Amino acid sequence: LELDEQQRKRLEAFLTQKQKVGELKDDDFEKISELGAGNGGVVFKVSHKPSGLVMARKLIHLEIKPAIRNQIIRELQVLHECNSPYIVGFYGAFYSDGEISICMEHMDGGSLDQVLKKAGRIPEQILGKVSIAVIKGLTYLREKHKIMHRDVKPSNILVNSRGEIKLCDFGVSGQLIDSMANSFVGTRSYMSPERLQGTHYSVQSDIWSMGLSLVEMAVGRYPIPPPDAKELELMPMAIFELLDYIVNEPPPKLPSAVFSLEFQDFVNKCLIKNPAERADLKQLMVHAFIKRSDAEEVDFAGWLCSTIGLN
Amino acid sequence: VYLQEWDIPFEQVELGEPIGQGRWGRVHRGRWHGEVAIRLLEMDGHNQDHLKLFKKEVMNYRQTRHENVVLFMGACMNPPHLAIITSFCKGRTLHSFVRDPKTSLDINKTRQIAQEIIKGMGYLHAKGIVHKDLKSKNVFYDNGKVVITDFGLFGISGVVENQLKLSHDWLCYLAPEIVREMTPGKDEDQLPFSKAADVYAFGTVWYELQARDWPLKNQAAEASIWQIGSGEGMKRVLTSVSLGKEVSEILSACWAFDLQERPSFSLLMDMLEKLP
Ligand SMILES: Nc1ncnc2c1ncn2[C@@H]1O[C@H](COP(=O)(O)OP(=O)(O)NP(=O)(O)O)[C@@H](O)[C@H]1O
Ligand SMILES: Nc1ncnc2c1ncn2[C@@H]1O[C@H](COP(=O)(O)OP(=O)(O)NP(=O)(O)O)[C@@H](O)[C@H]1O
Ligand SMILES: O=C(c1ccc(F)c(F)c1Nc1ccc(I)cc1F)N1CC(O)([C@@H]2CCCCN2)C1
Ligand SMILES: [Mg+2]
Ligand SMILES: [Mg+2]
Repeated sequence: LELDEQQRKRLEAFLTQKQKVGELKDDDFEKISELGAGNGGVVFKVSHKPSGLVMARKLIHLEIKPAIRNQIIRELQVLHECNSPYIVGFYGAFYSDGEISICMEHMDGGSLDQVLKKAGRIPEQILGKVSIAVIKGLTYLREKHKIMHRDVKPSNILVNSRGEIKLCDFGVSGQLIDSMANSFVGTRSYMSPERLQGTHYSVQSDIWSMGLSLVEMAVGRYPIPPPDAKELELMPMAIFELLDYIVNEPPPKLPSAVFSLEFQDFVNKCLIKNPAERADLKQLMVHAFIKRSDAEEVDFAGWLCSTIGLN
Repeated sequence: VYLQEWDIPFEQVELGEPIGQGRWGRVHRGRWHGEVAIRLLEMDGHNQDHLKLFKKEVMNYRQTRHENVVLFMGACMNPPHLAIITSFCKGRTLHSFVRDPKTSLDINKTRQIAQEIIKGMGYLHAKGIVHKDLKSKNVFYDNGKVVITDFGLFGISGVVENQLKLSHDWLCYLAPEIVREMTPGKDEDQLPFSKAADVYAFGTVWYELQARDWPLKNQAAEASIWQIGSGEGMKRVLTSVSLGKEVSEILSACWAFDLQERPSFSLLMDMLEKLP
């Protein structure tokens, strides 16, 4: 638990507006604009008509035998129990036209990948807070429902003008992972080196993903292969050589001139290739960098809206 | 090809119910009186280079006939719409056949089925046609007889972003040469299929004849790509649960990391002979 009350009074506020919306179905909704699409399905800003609320709808398109389709929806409904200040507000999941839709909180500022592209780089002061948020979300998930995320990267980190950080698209359902999610491979890879060789992995793999994501946001560039010497002061490869790099070469590290030991050491511990020696979540929670940033005073909402232009 | 250019006498052909979709058009059941499989394709490409290759390959398939290879019958092209018509295979796919409880495979039945598949592939190779898509789901088993389908078909350039989506069943049959080249924005037609890649795919179907399952359990495709193209995954499966020495020897030969060390299909016939 260890749930602040500010947080508990905005969780209750959203579960009880949640029962006001009741159930739903497709034509209750109406489009707004293109949030984006990838590795499965398009997500769009939507307004719900029965209950004056703006949501974000994730549609993914799966013609398969209906038996596993209903198994997927019933496994996905467990999102109703998953409610934390660090996990996006979930409302409902339903099948329609053979297109599964997940309705969730709309997050004003989008994904830290989007944030990053406009921001160019993300300062350390603030990456401290997002790091705390991620370990909290991951611990909440591992302790309360006993799952792991399996896909941590900036495009799955969501921010709002109210100043919260929450995680979207974690692997709650096994059937949906095995039946669709596994088959996609992008242009980048955030998978741990022990997942890539197909051994048993744990939430440790998520620790690795988080470390790689923090490097990308800290230096503005996807970190492998490491930037070359001319590119570093200023600040064309196929997918297999990327994966072979991740497995057979040293991991990224933050530049030593710019960030504190505490940050450098935090990421160095997240990025150890052997998951046994990689820090777990208990250990990361009490790390120097965490104790620092947790006790610091940063106004997130202000930085966010002056970064992207909201109010 | 206007379908009357084929040695099969044709009066009329009727579409029946569909029986599965895929990357290359939609496959219907149909009546030539005989049952047939009709694959409907459409040619985005239009640059008459694609249709030139299509015409070459369809007349190359005309010259084929063999009791272990599905009979190619016709192809017509009213561009962009094209159709490929083969004989319909009664019975079950070998994929779903090894996975049946009631099915009784044994050290004999497996060798026999394998020798059937090898004869078919050997013919196709003799006439210089590369399958480019051998897998358990493209082999049909009806009582005694074993028939290979859907061959040569990856060479064409019809309708299929800058991501990838790769089924797991397919990747298990892919040799390391290929999966190393996979990367978003590269089409399937640019991949390095070959006779050696075909015998590697035969390696996977033989493993499936032994173990009635994939050699790699379902997992994220990036994981499969590394494990396949590094050769590591195939080294570890040969370690993990073994079968018999003579059985496993053919498997280690077909999966050989260096493609040039892979046996020919003629040689594989002999290897399957000197077994229990
Ligand atoms: N709940 C949400 N609120 C606001 N924007 C979102 C939300 N979920 C996703 N997005 C954005 O919508 C776009 C596409 O989302 P998505 O379909 O999850 O693919 P992705 O986030 O880009 N990468 P992936 O998670 O691997 O599919 C991205 O720009 C996301 O930042
Ligand atoms: N000659 C045939 N006789 C019987 N069934 C066939 C024949 N040719 C194809 N099929 C089946 O028709 C369906 C269409 O196959 P196909 O479109 O190739 O899908 P797929 O092999 O499972 N995946 P993909 O190769 O990417 O399309 C499959 O169920 C085949 O097994
Ligand atoms: O949408 C998802 C997703 C995957 C697995 C799963 F079990 C889900 F429930 C998923 N959706 C989902 C879950 C919780 C909330 I709160 C909101 C959601 F949209 N994914 C995984 C994803 O991030 C991609 C898919 C595959 C490759 C990389 N990860 C997108
Ligand atoms: Mg997402
Ligand atoms: Mg096929």
